[PDB]
Amino acid sequence: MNTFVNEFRNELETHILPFWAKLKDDENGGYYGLVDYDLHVHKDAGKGGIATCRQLWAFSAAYRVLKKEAYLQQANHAYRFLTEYVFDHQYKGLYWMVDYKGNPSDDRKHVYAQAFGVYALTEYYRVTQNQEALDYAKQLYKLIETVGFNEETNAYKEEFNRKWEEQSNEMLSENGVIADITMNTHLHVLEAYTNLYRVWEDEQLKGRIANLIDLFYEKVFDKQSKFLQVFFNNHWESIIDLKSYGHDIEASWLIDDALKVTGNNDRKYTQMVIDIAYNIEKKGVLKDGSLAYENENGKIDYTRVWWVQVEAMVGFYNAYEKTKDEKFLKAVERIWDYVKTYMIDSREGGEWYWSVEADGQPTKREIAGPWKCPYHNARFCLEFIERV
Repeated sequence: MNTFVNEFRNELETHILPFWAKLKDDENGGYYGLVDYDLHVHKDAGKGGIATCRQLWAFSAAYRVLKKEAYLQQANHAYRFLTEYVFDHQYKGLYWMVDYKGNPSDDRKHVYAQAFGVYALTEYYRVTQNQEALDYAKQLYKLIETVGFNEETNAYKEEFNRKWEEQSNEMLSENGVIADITMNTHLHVLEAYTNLYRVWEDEQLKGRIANLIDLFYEKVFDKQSKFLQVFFNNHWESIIDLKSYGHDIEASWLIDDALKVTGNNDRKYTQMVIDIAYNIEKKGVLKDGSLAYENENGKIDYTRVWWVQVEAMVGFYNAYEKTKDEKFLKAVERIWDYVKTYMIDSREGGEWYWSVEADGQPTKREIAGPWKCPYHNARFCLEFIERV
């Protein structure tokens, strides 16, 4: 197991983090906004608010665990861009997108983005004790708890305009009939708040975590199928037949972290964590050991998506810790083999591919951009390092 973890640490320190460091944008701040499949760096691309949070989180956590000062320097650079340009100093909260010079380009205010801000700012606080960073985190928490929370439905909200006026609060069109409530937003609020409580042990916050856990247990989690549901109406009724294998296994270990940080030993929640992990081991893993992406209606998308694989490795290893069931260890080993064989790019200039098709070929999608950054894959390496 030390063998496997040395391979993850090597991947992290010699491939992943150097690639992201090569995107440091000294002139304009933060990190260049796009690297396409063919490894062109678009220095003038838009810079995501969430991407910037994730960059800050990844470098801060890398520094916490591995303690190399270069990682702190990267974290500082991310912090500056986040607080100087991505934060809206007039109407407050994080922009969805800025242009390459940090001017607002998509000035919508999404609860999901505010959550990622809390998560990243608290992680930076863990390694700096920068009081400003923690205050910023508390401001975003305040927004999410007030304007970003629906008292009536017991649910966090979705999308606002710049001035915090509730918009088409959904998962952008596509739905056809739009969602009022999403699992995804609730997950990342829980993730963020877990990290906040590590740094600020507030009793009210504790209660907000317990509330999220109970929403997961009662509303999100199907106690028959053992899957999470994804999209809901305002009555917390699921509105689409969709299973997202990666979200489930991620949620398994993130909820567990929320349990651990707050001392919540309620047995139904522990059992939920375990049952999800068994469910995804049985239903999500393909015959090559990789994980499928989604099952919509009857139809499985067999694309191997990068973040799904690493969340499965973490969630399965957590499950192994709780069950001592070798099935989970075996699952972790086989995902890792798949990942080294098909998902980690061996091009000079490369990192990880976004996804791999069923034929084994890389999907021709960007390597870095608003929706692909170092958080998932760095976090995976760091979780194993710290757990072992």
